[PDB]
Amino acid sequence: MSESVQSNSAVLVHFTLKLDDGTTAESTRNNGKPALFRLGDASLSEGLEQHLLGLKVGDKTTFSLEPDAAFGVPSPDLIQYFSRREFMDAGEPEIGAIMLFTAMDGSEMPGVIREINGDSITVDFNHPLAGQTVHFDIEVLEIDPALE
Repeated sequence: MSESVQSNSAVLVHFTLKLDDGTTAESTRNNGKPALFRLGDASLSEGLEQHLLGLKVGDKTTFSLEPDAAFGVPSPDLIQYFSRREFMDAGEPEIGAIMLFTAMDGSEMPGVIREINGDSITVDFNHPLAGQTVHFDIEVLEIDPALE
């Protein structure tokens, strides 16, 4: 069912993302919060899956990946236009100014204010530190049942 990792099967993971300086681009282990990696183009791209296969539960593996296969492609789909009136309480925002914003899951995601319009604010929720090659460690804590 989910004894070992397979293509299009999700995994419960504790991981951390490291730059060449070994800098933490993203953590999902130090925060004490695990995450699930949805295999099969369900959330992550095949590139990540294709390097995760063959491992078993209770093991951990470190591997490198292209941006798309890591933090994915930056996503204009999250772009949302709010009013300046919504930002004024925190000061009128700037063009190309990325400030930490608040998702529904409470998660504070980076948000690049793309442009400032006289009545409206151009917001741009892009992804994590994507668009660059990053080294990450990934643990197999438990594998999600493949009901294929």
